[PDB]
Amino acid sequence: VLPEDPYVRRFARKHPEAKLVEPNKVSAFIPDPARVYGCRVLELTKNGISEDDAMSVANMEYLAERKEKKKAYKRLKELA
Amino acid sequence: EFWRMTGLKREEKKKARKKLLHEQSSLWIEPKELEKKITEALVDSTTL
Amino acid sequence: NLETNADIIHIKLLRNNTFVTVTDSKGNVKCKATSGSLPDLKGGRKMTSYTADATAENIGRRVKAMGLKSVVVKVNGFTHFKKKRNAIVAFRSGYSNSRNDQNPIVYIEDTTRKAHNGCRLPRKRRV
Amino acid sequence: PLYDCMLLFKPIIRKEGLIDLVARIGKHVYSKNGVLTEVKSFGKVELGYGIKKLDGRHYQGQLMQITMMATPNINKELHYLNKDDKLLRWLLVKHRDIKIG
Amino acid sequence: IRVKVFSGDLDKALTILQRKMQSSGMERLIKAQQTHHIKNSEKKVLARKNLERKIKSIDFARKLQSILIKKVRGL
Amino acid sequence: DSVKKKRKKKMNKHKYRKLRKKQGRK
Amino acid sequence: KAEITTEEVLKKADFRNVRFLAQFITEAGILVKRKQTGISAKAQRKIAREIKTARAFGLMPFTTMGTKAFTFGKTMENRDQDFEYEVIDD
Amino acid sequence: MHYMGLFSKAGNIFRQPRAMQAANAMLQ
Amino acid sequence: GTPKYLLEPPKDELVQTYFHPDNMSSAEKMKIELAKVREEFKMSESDCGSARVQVAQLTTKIKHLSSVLHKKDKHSKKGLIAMVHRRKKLLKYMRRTDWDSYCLSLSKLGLRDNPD
Amino acid sequence: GRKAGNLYINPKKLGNLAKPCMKEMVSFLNCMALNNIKDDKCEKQKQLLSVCMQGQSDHKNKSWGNINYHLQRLTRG
RNA sequence: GAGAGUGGAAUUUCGUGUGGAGGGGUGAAAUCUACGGAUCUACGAAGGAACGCCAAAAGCGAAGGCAGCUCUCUGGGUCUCUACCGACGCUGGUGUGCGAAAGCAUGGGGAGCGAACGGGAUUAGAUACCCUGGUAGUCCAUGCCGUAAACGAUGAGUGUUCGCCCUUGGUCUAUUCUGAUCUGGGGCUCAGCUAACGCGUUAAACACUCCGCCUGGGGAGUACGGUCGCAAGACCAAAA
Ligand SMILES: [K+]
Ligand SMILES: [K+]
Ligand SMILES: [K+]
Ligand SMILES: [K+]
Ligand SMILES: [K+]
Ligand SMILES: [K+]
Ligand SMILES: [Mg+2]
Ligand SMILES: [Mg+2]
Ligand SMILES: [Mg+2]
Ligand SMILES: [Mg+2]
Ligand SMILES: [Mg+2]
Ligand SMILES: [Mg+2]
Ligand SMILES: [Mg+2]
Ligand SMILES: [Mg+2]
Ligand SMILES: [Mg+2]
Ligand SMILES: [Mg+2]
Ligand SMILES: [Mg+2]
Ligand SMILES: [Mg+2]
Ligand SMILES: [Mg+2]
Ligand SMILES: [Mg+2]
Ligand SMILES: [Mg+2]
Repeated sequence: VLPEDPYVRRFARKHPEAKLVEPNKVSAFIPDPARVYGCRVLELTKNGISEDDAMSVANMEYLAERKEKKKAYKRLKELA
Repeated sequence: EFWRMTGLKREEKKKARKKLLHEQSSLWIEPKELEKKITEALVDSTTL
Repeated sequence: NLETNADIIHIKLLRNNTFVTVTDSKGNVKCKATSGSLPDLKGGRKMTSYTADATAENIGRRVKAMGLKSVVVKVNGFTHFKKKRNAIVAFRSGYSNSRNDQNPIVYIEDTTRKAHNGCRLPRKRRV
Repeated sequence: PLYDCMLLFKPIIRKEGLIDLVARIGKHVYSKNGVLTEVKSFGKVELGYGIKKLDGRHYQGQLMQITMMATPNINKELHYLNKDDKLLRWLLVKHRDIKIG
Repeated sequence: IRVKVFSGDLDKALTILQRKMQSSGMERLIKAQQTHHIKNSEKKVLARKNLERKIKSIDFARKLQSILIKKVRGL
Repeated sequence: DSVKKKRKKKMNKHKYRKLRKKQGRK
Repeated sequence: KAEITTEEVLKKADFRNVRFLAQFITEAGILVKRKQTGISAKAQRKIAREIKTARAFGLMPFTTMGTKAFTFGKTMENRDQDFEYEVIDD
Repeated sequence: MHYMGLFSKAGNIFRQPRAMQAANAMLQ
Repeated sequence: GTPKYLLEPPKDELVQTYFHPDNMSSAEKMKIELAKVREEFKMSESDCGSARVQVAQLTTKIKHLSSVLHKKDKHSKKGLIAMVHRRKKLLKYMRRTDWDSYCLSLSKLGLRDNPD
Repeated sequence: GRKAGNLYINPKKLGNLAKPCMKEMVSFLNCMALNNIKDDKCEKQKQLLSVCMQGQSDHKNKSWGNINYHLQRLTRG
């Protein structure tokens, strides 16, 4: 059991379609989105921030990153 | 102290049931208004 | 222009006999036939499928002969459904000779009821 | 205890006969130190089979329900409803926490 | 169970009546109807044998299903 | 105790029941 | 297929609720097995007990072999237009 | 168990292989 | 969202009638009576499981069951006999351990002394 | 019975032991029963029985009994 | 578990319409039953017994056993608790109680079934198996009896021992679908055990406590004696 596991399973209580990292089959040492979300929430809790605020800011940062890679892929398609 | 708290919660639940039953008793039937309430219950005609 | 009181063909399958009875809509018998009342079969066996088919065929011929154009078939018996299907098909095959004239049967119905654990059945035979 | 008295009347019984029987049971409950909390009518219902009485066979009925807080002896004391000609069926059940609609 | 005949089609109505006989469980109860008395001591033995043949049929169906599902998947 | 051994006791009991109903009836 | 849950049965099954209970009888009028609905054994026991009560109370049929199919709200009296037939099609 | 404990504080080394996920999809 | 009964005045005489012991089943009356007996015999204030409390409760149950049980009801009579033998075991424990509570129970419940 | 083991279905545990022209034969015999044992005026049943006989002549004795080998080879796989 | 009520299907009998030749039964027959009108068909009446489906490797009970539904009264069990109490426990000779079915006593009841028995057949014979009638009995009330392949052919209890799949009834956690922990009931199995078959956390495993019982077969669960029983018989139970 990992300390971040409840937060990883709380990320499973959301949008399930996130990444093709599991059948990518390139390496077993890069974390996926849910594990890094849970680690972010865990280290925020270890800082002393509130719990719900930790999930809110971690989800907002993830959504910002996903929109930024969406617009980056849009730039790739505009160059393509 | 834990036993006293348990007894207080049990007594509070019993008092809550008693208060609920005391509020609902405004629609119960006196003998002097029995046939009137039977008439109104027959007129109202709750569905099947 | 839509009629209600069709005649009823009662078919009763027993182990040892078959009873085909023609009534009106209210249960008044007009004609009937059993296994032993058929003019051809004489002794030996009555539990065959052929006897039940022949009884229904006989009644179908008689029902055409009295000009009945609409019937309701009610079947009853503790047998497989294939036996009752073959009995109904025989009736129509007697009313019409080879599937040519229109169907008189406007309704079919199975009426078989079990005891809800009623009386004790007889003792098993030791043969 | 709290009970539901189900009353299935014959469909030909008029309003006055229904009221008379319901009020007779109600005055019986009051005389045994009891409270009537609820009386309701389910209207006319269609039966699953034809209930056969000395009058004949009935395929309809009027359904009533009285909810009472009464003595434990009251189902035994209500056995006169077995000889009542306005009734098709009657049944006393312990009150349940189910919504009947 | 009553079935209407539509457009004089006897075979379709008979198929519908057979299907409603089978799917209502009434055919299974008619086939199970007995002609003689069976004691409870013999009902116990019959129930034991019926459970044994049900176990064998379930095992056989499981083996066929595992073979067919493993073969159809293309492995 | 097999059925074959039960049969010896069965016959002893039948003969004894027969003798007891013949003698003790009188 | 109608997915009925255990909690729905434990909330709804009563011999007064004939509209709900009519789902658990077949067209021959006999009680459906538990494995056809997937409810709990306790829920199936409650359904069987309430339908037996409603049968003895007259609201549900013991059997529909030889009669018309049971529907809630429809009469079970055998009437002339039960076996209504058409001759003008012939 | 020191090394497994260190490497469990990482990404996902507990990822099922393709054959196990295939059989789990087969069984359901 | 206001229910219908929260508009009319409540009826206090009907609530008093509702909670009358004539409207209670025999099991509820036994529960109330056994709680009273347990209050009468307790050693501490939260005491509900000492030997003399169990003896007094068993005596009350035994006296109720010996009067209400039908002669043909053998299955309940076996449980009544079990209650009798449990009370003997508890009295035997109290006779060697707490002689004062033993004499208390025998005097107040009217039981014989049978050390044999 | 058969020896217990593996999977085995019988080649004759299907519809195979029903030789044809049976209902045609009993219908033709029924027409002799009705029409006082004459071949006249119901030659349609005679023609159907004959055509069933040439249909049996066209048909041949075939049965797919190689299912057991396929089951045995799927067990080994 | 006991008491009090109540429901429908089916069988049998009876009645009333319609109808007319058989029905019933067998390997094949016959007795039987039917023109005084049967079987069959509709409606009705009476009565007794058993409760279809649910429904079963489910549930409950010490065992024997317990099945429609409602209500009354009532025995036991399970779960949870930062509640009580404080070794009050296990087993159990002699004893006491409960105890299928058949049987007995008294009074009711009697549809179906059916020892005995009558008849029809089979057979070399047939005191049988098959058919047709059918008494006691089977049911209720109150007593007696005290036995069964009363079987898991496995006494009761306690502690310990790798797991997997189901399932009854709870609780907790859940992260939307499942895990955990009790509780009984099943299937499979690592060990270990077993003459072998097999058993296997509900042991026939690793140990223990207490009781009952065995000591080659036959004679024999017989004789004698005592106690119990209205009887039928039961329990303890030899020797040559
Ligand atoms: K023996
Ligand atoms: K149990
Ligand atoms: K118990
Ligand atoms: K349980
Ligand atoms: K094994
Ligand atoms: K153990
Ligand atoms: Mg033989
Ligand atoms: Mg031995
Ligand atoms: Mg007896
Ligand atoms: Mg008598
Ligand atoms: Mg003779
Ligand atoms: Mg005989
Ligand atoms: Mg007889
Ligand atoms: Mg013995
Ligand atoms: Mg037994
Ligand atoms: Mg559970
Ligand atoms: Mg277990
Ligand atoms: Mg051994
Ligand atoms: Mg012992
Ligand atoms: Mg003896
Ligand atoms: Mg002696």
